Amino acid sequence: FMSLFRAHLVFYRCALNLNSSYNFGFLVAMTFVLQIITGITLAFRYTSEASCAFASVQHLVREVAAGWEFRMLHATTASFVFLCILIHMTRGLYNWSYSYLTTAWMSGLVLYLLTIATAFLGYVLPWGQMSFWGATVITNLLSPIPYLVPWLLGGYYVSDVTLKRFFVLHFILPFIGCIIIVLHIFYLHLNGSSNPAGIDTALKVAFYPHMLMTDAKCLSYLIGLIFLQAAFGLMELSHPDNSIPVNRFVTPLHIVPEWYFLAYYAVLKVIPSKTGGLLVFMSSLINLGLLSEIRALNTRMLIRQQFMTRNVVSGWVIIWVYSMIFLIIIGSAIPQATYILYGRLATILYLTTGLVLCLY
Amino acid sequence: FMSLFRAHLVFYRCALNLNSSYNFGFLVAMTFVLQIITGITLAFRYTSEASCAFASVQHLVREVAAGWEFRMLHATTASFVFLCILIHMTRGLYNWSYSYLTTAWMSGLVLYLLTIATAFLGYVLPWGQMSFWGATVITNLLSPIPYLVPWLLGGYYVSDVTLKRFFVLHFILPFIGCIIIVLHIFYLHLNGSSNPAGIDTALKVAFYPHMLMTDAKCLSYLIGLIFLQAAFGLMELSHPDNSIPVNRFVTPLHIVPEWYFLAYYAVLKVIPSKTGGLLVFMSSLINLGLLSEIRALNTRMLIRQQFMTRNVVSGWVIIWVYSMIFLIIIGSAIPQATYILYGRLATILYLTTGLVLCLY
Amino acid sequence: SYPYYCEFFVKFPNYIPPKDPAERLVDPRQKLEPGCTARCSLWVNEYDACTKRVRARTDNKGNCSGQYEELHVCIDRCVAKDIFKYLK
Amino acid sequence: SYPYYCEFFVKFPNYIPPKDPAERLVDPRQKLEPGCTARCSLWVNEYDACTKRVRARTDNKGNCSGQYEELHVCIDRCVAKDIFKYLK
Amino acid sequence: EKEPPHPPSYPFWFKSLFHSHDIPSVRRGYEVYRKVCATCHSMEQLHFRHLVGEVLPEKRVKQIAAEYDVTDGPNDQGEMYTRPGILGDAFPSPYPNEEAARYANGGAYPPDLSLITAARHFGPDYLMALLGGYRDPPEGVELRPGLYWNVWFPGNAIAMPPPLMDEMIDYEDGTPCNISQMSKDVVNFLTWATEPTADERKLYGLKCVSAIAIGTVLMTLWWRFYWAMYATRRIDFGKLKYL
Amino acid sequence: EKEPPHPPSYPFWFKSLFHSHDIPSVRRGYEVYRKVCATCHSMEQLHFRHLVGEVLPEKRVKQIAAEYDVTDGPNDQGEMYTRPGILGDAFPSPYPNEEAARYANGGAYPPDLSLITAARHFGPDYLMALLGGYRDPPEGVELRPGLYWNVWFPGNAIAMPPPLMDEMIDYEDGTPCNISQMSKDVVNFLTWATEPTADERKLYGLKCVSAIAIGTVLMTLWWRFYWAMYATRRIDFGKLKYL
Ligand SMILES: CCCCCCCCCCCCCCCCCC(=O)OC[C@H](COP(=O)([O-])OCC(O)COP(=O)([O-])OC[C@@H](COC(=O)CCCCCCCCCCCCCCCCC)OC(=O)CCCCCCCCCCCCCCCCC)OC(=O)CCCCCCCCCCCCCCCCC
Ligand SMILES: CCCCCCCCCCCCCCCCCC(=O)OC[C@H](COP(=O)([O-])OCC(O)COP(=O)([O-])OC[C@@H](COC(=O)CCCCCCCCCCCCCCCCC)OC(=O)CCCCCCCCCCCCCCCCC)OC(=O)CCCCCCCCCCCCCCCCC
Ligand code: HEC
Ligand code: HEC
Ligand code: HEM
Ligand code: HEM
Ligand code: HEM
Ligand code: HEM
Ligand SMILES: COc1cc2[nH]c(C)c(-c3ccc(Oc4ccc(OC(F)(F)F)cc4)cc3)c(=O)c2cc1Cl
Ligand SMILES: COc1cc2[nH]c(C)c(-c3ccc(Oc4ccc(OC(F)(F)F)cc4)cc3)c(=O)c2cc1Cl
Ligand SMILES: O=C1C(O)=C([C@H]2CC[C@H](c3ccc(Cl)cc3)CC2)C(=O)c2ccccc21
Ligand SMILES: O=C1C(O)=C([C@H]2CC[C@H](c3ccc(Cl)cc3)CC2)C(=O)c2ccccc21
Repeated sequence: FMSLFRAHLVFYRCALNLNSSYNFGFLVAMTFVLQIITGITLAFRYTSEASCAFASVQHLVREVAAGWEFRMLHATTASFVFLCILIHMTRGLYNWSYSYLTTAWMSGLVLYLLTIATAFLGYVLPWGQMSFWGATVITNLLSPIPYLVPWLLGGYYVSDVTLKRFFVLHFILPFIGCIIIVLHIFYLHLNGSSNPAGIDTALKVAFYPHMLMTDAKCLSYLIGLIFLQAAFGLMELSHPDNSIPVNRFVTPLHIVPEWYFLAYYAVLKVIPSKTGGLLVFMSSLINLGLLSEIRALNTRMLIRQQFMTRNVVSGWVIIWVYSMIFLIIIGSAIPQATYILYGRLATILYLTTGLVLCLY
Repeated sequence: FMSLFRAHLVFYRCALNLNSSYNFGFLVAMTFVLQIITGITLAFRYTSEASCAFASVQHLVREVAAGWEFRMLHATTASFVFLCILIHMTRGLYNWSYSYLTTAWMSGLVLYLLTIATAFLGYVLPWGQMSFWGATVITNLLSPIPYLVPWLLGGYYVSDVTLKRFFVLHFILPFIGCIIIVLHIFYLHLNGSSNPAGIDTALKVAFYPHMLMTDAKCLSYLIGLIFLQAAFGLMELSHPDNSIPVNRFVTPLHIVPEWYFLAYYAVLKVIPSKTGGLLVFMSSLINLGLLSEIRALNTRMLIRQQFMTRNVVSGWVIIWVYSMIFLIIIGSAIPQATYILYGRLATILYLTTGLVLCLY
Repeated sequence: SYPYYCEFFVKFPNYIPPKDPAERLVDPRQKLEPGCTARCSLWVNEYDACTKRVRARTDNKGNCSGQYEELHVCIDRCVAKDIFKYLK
Repeated sequence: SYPYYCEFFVKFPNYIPPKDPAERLVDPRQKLEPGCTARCSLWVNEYDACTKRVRARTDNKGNCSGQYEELHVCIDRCVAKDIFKYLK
Repeated sequence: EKEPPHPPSYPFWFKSLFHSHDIPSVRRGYEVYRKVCATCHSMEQLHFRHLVGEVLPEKRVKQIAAEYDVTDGPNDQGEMYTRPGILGDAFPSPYPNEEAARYANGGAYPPDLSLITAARHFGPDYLMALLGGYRDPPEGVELRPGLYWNVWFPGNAIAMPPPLMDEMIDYEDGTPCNISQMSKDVVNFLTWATEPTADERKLYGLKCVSAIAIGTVLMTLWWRFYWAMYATRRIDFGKLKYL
Repeated sequence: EKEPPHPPSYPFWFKSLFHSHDIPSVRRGYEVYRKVCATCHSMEQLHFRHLVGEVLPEKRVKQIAAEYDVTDGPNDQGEMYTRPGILGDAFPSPYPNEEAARYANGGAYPPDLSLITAARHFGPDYLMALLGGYRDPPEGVELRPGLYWNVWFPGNAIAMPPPLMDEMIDYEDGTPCNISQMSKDVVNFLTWATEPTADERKLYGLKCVSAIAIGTVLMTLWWRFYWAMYATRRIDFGKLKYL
């Protein structure tokens, strides 16, 4: 397995002009490994009982040596997982990477779905108000089929049984992640990476000396920033309301998911029919999947240059990003008619600019 | 990975005269896979709290559909894991497999150590009297080094913290098992299996049609027997005393480990010095390890035929087996002078007949 | 783990009716005990022997709990053969 | 999760000694309130306006909690600048 | 210390491989347990839910549960109160904690019987023997007050008084009461209570094992089918012998 | 519903990146909490162990704990009893259950303060504002009895009475007592109690971030070291130009 190590991470030859925007994959992998370490060492002292989970998490912070550090590293590294993934996705929307990296793009989408599931399962385990009512909402959202929801819950309502199986599932999924990562990289190195210029070039250079050092530099920056936020708390990434014990008969008066879930939340606020809601997610994900075979949707021969530099027309990916940010903004606010109106405007933009990527 | 599947499990060519005694590896692997399935589905409803673990295991049996079946399959398949492993080891002591399957034999030993550890960790999780006092004994046995025992316990005595980390460790170790199994098979197929006759032969035959069916037949028998014992309870494999809740200030009046641990227990009964006790285990395992390079311990050219058929002299492996069975017998009984005397006789036999394997 | 373990070839008695509806207001064991008492006579012999010797030795320490235990284990293991014929 | 979040470039006051040991048996807020009351006069204006109009409309529904809330938020946000200079 | 003796094997209806529990005996054993043994023991794992359809009809079980006061709350004022038991409640217990139980029983602790036959050697045979086992002391032995001699209890001296007495209880089916009969019926009841899923387990076992054995025959035939083609092969060196 | 206003930022000593907690303020806040706020609230997560060496000397903390009766047992008779508190015991609570707490407070539940500043927006600034916030109703609004108007509580109507009163408590260091001072000191105390590991966390943070930044400079230099050899390379086609 050493010979493979050398073939793929030492003698592998890249293009000279790979700048930082091509370093974020490595970064998400590293946040995965790190999150796994802190996960396992948190599991050694966590209690999976509805009667006492909350106090179990508080015991780590209050009465255990370095107890606070692992919880906070685990909490904060999640945000960086998602931030790095979104940068990593947008880079390849910008470049039209999926033109020839077909199966890599598919694998990517599967990994993103895995990550969403993993995060949301994690989000229930500390067992506060937000956890209980979030679980209630998302389980009610997948109700269309009889008996599936009491079965997956384990029970007529969110329960200790639900906590136990969420804990086991959150244990298992990351490692399935890892396996799919190996699959991802297989498809990638089958083809070879693209340039920022989107041309084919013979001016290649080996990995170990030049690109490995850039990977290391960015890694230093990321470790830095994680520790800064973890130790000092600069930003209010997580809302305070998960600090309150659960009550099964009273909701919290103000509700804000974790930031990486706000856009979705915005949709659930503005579309009238609940099924329309769910179908928007399904449709957008199907549209992203459809990009894998964009070469077939037209008989003009395709190029990877999108000529977005100096261009007054901008590009659909940029409009997508700004629409998504606008949806995050509206996600965060209270339900009111005007917020809903601009919500619907932004939603139409978000859907249309995704549909239109296929129309070259 | 399909091409590898075909190369190693379909077109791989064996010797014509491989009888059932060469089918038990496959069997232990299958008990591993099966034990993993039942493990995971038991984890979904188990509670890792000293205050309530016991009742958590009782809830599965009393109030859950098919609750009883998974617990009992998991409990009974362990015995078959160990029985198959011991048959599998004795076969290769009998044949002198380690003459040329050097690294396979080493890997085997590591897997057996892994299995012992896994089983013993499992044995504590139901949290009855025998579990608590067994954990106490084995943790006191590895005391020679300061602070290592309170550290590994987590605490000054066996505690809920100990349960939590035992549960996580018992979760993890089997999969490390699986990885080492892949390593095992690599070393094996690097060389190729031996015959019962211990000759080299060209009368080979492919695997898929002939030997695959024998594997399947034995698999049927084993599934049969597991279900027979699991559903009807023919043999008292496990003592009743783990059915009593724990008391930290009162021992059970009669003590009998699980059968696959009795021989070890016998030693701890009969050797006066505690360190002598531990050193006997260390020494015997080192002796078994030493067999990997038996070709070097002498300048006479070696053969695999031990000529044990019709032989009035028998063989050291058979004396080893009978000594071990005698030690199990004495393990089971109360501490009394005469049992200890025949214990010491059997112990001397067990040690000497292991030392002597190197003296060809 | 199991409540009990299966036994092969057990013999299950037919309920011998009492000859008088009043007949089993008294414990059926009393009707099986004499025979077994007669069968375990050697243990009675040894218990009485030990009783005598203990009462004699005069150094003021002795007991015959062993032989007593053996006597009653014998009697019980005899009674167990027929007791369930008289119970519903 | 955190008890608080860090704020950049905060200014920390020096404890202005009371001119009389008895001087702060009375709440220092009382000495900062007048100035801020004068600074937030537009909210007083609008609150009195709404009070008049509510008392006039005669259809018997109305209130001026909005403007009141704004008035007092203004006054408090003014007081917060100097209150910690008078506390140890 | 000593090796304790082993009890004789009684022919309980259940200890055959094809037999179920014997439900009339279970009813009578439950009646004995309620009237006698529940004075000092507990079964914390049992709820009345368990008796309907398996042993008793639902109506009667509700009426049984109604005989007890069970504590519940808090109420609007944060106080606790007592109510009549319902089908969903666990069996009641005579002592609030282990310390009180020991205080009432001269220091010894009456064990919880929810798993008693699975928590002793030879299970029901041991329990049947133990309930018969009370006898006078042997020559040379005397026991301190509140302690009794029993020929089947380990070390022979036990804290539980002689347990059974004729017509100390009565049966609703009409069966006559005596200590032997009560022994049999209560041992039956406790053996059932140790694992109510027994009959389900055994009836499923039978189907499973039978089908798997038929399987085994079929696979044996399939394996021999391929054995025979190489076991009967001919290999010649130099020239052909037979054809 | 409405968007509630946002509080002003007060210059608490701790909210700088280099500052610790301010321990005299913490002592005074603890004294306020004991004399006033512990009448209806609870801190179930705090034990007296937490105060020694961090806030108070051990001797004084033992003497504080001795002021309370704490329940313990069972004893030999299985009864419960009361004893003087010890350093190992958690803070006492005024109500036995949530139902009694609601019964005493007209239906509302006084929350446990063990994490209060981490369980609200703007934490200590919100709490400081709230304790100042009591005012007379506006024109056109009236509140039912046992309910009060506060300009910083969401929806403006709150069940907690006006909280503070001058010289309702007294200080041992000599500081004068008034509602503003009590507000500052108790908010300091509760902010500390929300996470006593704060100062450890920050002091470790500083070392970590500083060293990591120095790292980053070194790695930047190392990366440029290799950048320059290919950024400055010459490639010619056909014939050599320069040397
Ligand atoms: C600087 C950038 C930093 C990026 C960070 C990203 C975030 C990371 C988060 C996760 C953590 C990862 C950590 C590693 C980060 C990377 C590090 C790195 O190597 O950076 C390389 C980076 C750029 O390298 P490069 O080789 O040029 O990269 C290639 C380019 O990308 C060019 O590539 P290309 O040309 O091939 O293009 C491909 C394309 C590919 O496409 C993409 O990649 C697009 C991706 C877009 C993001 C999409 C996802 C978004 C998802 C939503 C996220 C929401 C978050 C919400 C957060 C809210 C926060 C409030 O990319 C682009 O098109 C990018 C161009 C975008 C232009 C946007 C222009 C915006 C203008 C804004 C003006 C604002 C004016 C404000 C005025 C205000 C007045 C009041 O260089 C540096 O950072 C240099 C080092 C600088 C160090 C300075 C340190 C100073 C410290 C001072 C201390 C002072 C102390 C004082 C004390 C005093 C005491 C007295
Ligand atoms: C039959 C054997 C079965 C083995 C089972 C093993 C245990 C398995 C446990 C785990 C479960 C696995 C399941 C699969 C098992 C394997 C199945 C299989 O394929 O077997 C093949 C097996 C043998 O095949 P093979 O090709 O000859 O094998 C090669 C040989 O091994 C020859 O190989 P080689 O020549 O190359 O030699 C290499 C060497 C390699 O070395 C080894 O492999 C040595 C391994 C030794 C074991 C070491 C580990 C021990 C660890 C301690 C374990 C303690 C356990 C404690 C258990 C206590 C239980 C109470 O092996 C040997 O030297 C072996 C020879 C040993 C000779 C020992 C002679 C002992 C004589 C005893 C006489 C007793 C007389 C009593 C008289 C009493 C009078 C009162 O054949 C069969 O079993 C044929 C099928 C028979 C089916 C019969 C079914 C009848 C059902 C009747 C029902 C009636 C119902 C009635 C109803 C009535 C209604 C009215
Ligand atoms: C109070 C008078 C009791 C009644 C009624 C019953 N039991 Fe009990 N039991 C009691 C005590 C104080 C003890 C302790 C004995 C000791 O030596 O410490 C026991 C013990 C048992 C046991 C344990 C036997 C063993 O080998 O450990 C059993 C199996 C038992 N008791 C069963 C039992 C049954 C079936 C009863 C109804 C017929 C019953 N007990 C009533 C106190 C009392
Ligand atoms: C009994 C007279 C109390 C005393 C003394 C203190 N508090 Fe309390 N508090 C009490 C009640 C009945 C309520 C419920 C209010 C409601 O609207 O339901 C509260 C509430 C609080 C809150 C919650 C504020 C929020 O926005 O949810 C806080 C932060 C609070 N109280 C703090 C607090 C402090 C610091 C006290 C000592 C100065 C204090 N309270 C005393 C009852 C009583
Ligand atoms: C990509 C990998 C992972 C991600 C993105 C992830 C995500 C999360 C998130 C977002 C939380 C919420 C923490 C909080 O709200 O404070 C969490 C908690 C938790 N995670 Fe994961 N996790 C990952 C891997 C793992 C692994 C591998 C394990 C164990 C083997 C694990 C065990 C836990 C535990 C025990 C908690 C509870 C934390 C607490 O109760 O305070 N995680 N995780
Ligand atoms: C755990 C999640 C992921 C990991 C660990 C990962 C890892 C990597 C790595 C190491 C690379 C090569 C170096 C680099 O580009 O930084 C890469 C490239 C790539 N990834 Fe990912 N990735 C992940 C998620 C995704 C997702 C969600 C997508 C798409 C939706 C995606 C699509 C791609 C593409 C298209 C490339 C190659 C682009 C090109 O060559 O031009 N990946 N990935
Ligand atoms: C070679 C593989 C394994 C072996 C030999 C093994 C062995 C054992 C043993 C001997 C017990 C004792 C059960 C009893 O005393 O009733 C046990 C219990 C248990 N095992 Fe494992 N185990 C294996 C794999 C696993 C795995 C992979 C998991 C989970 C991922 C697991 C989870 C458990 C649990 C939850 C229990 C508790 C059973 C109970 O409380 O009744 N086991 N195991
Ligand atoms: C989980 C435990 C184990 C598994 C899954 C396993 C699996 C296997 C398998 C599939 C084979 C080839 C087919 C067969 O021989 O049945 C094999 C062969 C072998 N194993 Fe194991 N084994 C295990 C434990 C051990 C142990 C404990 C030892 C030695 C102490 C050992 C030593 C050997 C040797 C020497 C051979 C080849 C013998 C020969 O070719 O003559 N294995 N094993
Ligand atoms: C800036 O430009 C680039 C940066 C790049 N950075 C990296 C880190 C790689 C890479 C990743 C993984 C790999 O092999 C592995 C697969 C899977 C594993 O498994 C797991 F889970 F990651 F540990 C480990 C190892 C081999 C190579 C690239 O190809 C790569 C390519 C370009 Cl163009
Ligand atoms: C009777 O005579 C024989 C029987 C034999 N039976 C078997 C089952 C094999 C065998 C096992 C595994 C394997 O490849 C694998 C490795 C590891 C895995 O991983 C895990 F964990 F097992 F699933 C899976 C798969 C390939 C081949 C043999 O070689 C074999 C050889 C002889 Cl002579
Ligand atoms: O009302 C909601 C709500 O709508 C969500 C939502 C956010 C989006 C989630 C989500 C949507 C789509 C995907 Cl692919 C993944 C997650 C589902 C739960 C919450 O997270 C929540 C948490 C706590 C209380 C209330 C709520
Ligand atoms: O006294 C013992 C005892 O001696 C062991 C022993 C058995 C052998 C074990 C063992 C020895 C060596 C190895 Cl490599 C693995 C396990 C260690 C614990 C027990 O298992 C036990 C369980 C419950 C109560 C008491 C006892």
